[PDB]
Amino acid sequence: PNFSGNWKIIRSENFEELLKVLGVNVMLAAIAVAAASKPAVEIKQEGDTFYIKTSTTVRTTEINFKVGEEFEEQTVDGRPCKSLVKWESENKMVCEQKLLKGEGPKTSWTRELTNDGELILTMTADDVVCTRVYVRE
Amino acid sequence: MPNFSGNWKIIRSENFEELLKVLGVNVMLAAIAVAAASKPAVEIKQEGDTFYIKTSTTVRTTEINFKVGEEFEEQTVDGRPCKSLVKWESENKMVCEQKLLKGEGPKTSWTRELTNDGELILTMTADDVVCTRVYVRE
Amino acid sequence: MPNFSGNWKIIRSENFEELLKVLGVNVMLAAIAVAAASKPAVEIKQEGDTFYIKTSTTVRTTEINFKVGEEFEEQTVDGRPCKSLVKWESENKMVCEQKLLKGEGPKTSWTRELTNDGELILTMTADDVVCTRVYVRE
Amino acid sequence: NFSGNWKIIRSENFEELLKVLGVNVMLAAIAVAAASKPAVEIKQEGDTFYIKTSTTVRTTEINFKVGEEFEEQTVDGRPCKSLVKWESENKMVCEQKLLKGEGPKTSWTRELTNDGELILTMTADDVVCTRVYVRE
Ligand code: NA
Ligand code: NA
Ligand code: NA
Ligand code: NA
Repeated sequence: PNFSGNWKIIRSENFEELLKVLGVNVMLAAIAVAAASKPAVEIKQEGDTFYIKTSTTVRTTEINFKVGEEFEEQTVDGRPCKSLVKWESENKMVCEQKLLKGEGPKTSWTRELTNDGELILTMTADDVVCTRVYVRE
Repeated sequence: MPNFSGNWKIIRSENFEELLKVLGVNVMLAAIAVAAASKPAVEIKQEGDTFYIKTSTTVRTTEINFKVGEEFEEQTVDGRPCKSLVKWESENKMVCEQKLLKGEGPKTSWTRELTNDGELILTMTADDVVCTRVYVRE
Repeated sequence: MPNFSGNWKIIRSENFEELLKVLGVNVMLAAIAVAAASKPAVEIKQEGDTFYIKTSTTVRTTEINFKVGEEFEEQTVDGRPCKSLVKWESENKMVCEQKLLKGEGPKTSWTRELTNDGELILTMTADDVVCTRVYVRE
Repeated sequence: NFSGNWKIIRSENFEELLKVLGVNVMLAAIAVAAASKPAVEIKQEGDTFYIKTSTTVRTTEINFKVGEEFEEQTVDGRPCKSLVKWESENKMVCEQKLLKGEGPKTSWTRELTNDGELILTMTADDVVCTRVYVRE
């Protein structure tokens, strides 16, 4: 007998530890919120300081930042990043993100208040854009 | 007549997140992130038949509490709400039968045993299939 | 009496993949990899009421076929096996009702429409909630 | 002013973003590796191997010769170059190098035991998962 055969599994040991090292848990958690949940958003703007609370069935996310001051958040796929928001125009902010660890597409986001009373969030990865459009409750 | 034949390229995809949320895909993904993809650490406080279990992972800390012999609500490993009832099988082993609050699925259960060697054994069952987790005290 | 109290550290986790398979978690993850997380390209061949639809993504190429007015088996958008029946709503629009082969869930359906502007519109519904995808020819 | 309670009306093209991010690759790979019970067919012809891993969601086929670089995927679906060597008469070891990007150092081993078992190990940065098989 050599390796040739039809093999059936009797034991699978410690896969959760391997998935944890690979960051799969962080990706799953993040996509559960971002891709698979309908969000509701609460913003408190005090000058150029922002509180943004994103509520979903599975997670409530709160970020706090001041325009022009570096802060930490997660990318849309859950990776920790340093973020810096700047005004692009009077009604549009742009956030550049840098990964704390590893490599990946260049990610960013924008938030704009439109003339039609809408809030527009864009999220970019290497020039591919996702758009979310919100109206006041 | 209209001919759907072609090589089609996508220009827009709208509101998929709403569809996945009605389908419960968010709840399942979140639950699998914790159960399948995270190394857990477990804190138990037992006072007689009353249990507090805190399960810590990178992505979630879960706290449950129950009394042996009293129905309570928890979630299945895939995140479905269930009614649970724990009974002693023996002095050192508790068994939990689960019933879904909504819908149908595999029969699920769990057991927790404290061995004579001071190991904690969790089993989780779905129909014919059993998963085992073994823990030691820090 | 046995005391389960402690700070427990995991040493072994055995056979979780079996449990996830019985729970259908694999089928959900595979389906969401394609539907939620991939940009699709779609090839259609229509021969009267018979359709061949090939969906190409980074992770999978899928082929389905059906005949309008004949019950067939496919998967829901979240991967659950279903019985499907497509009917013409108009010359330009087909509508598909789905029924799960096992278990319960939101009522799912899809429609495919060819517009006068040469667009293909896919809608997917679950209970009150609609996702729309729009395609043009290459 | 951005202050308010905002309700979503449209979410557009998230699938395109997730595809750029490789989330599809990771989901597909874990559907097979973590969430499926595998069945494995091996054909060993000299030191040439065909390994077919069958699951509910995917059948995967690799072909390699011991000592010759080939391409496969890591456990989380990333394309890699692989090289298998004999560590011992009954145990092969495979080192992997990502084609693109950065990640944990990954490897796998396959062993035939004297008790008739097949043992697969898969490692990422010194964290090991083990699969044990017997002949059908
Ligand atoms: Na100002
Ligand atoms: Na486009
Ligand atoms: Na389509
Ligand atoms: Na989408």
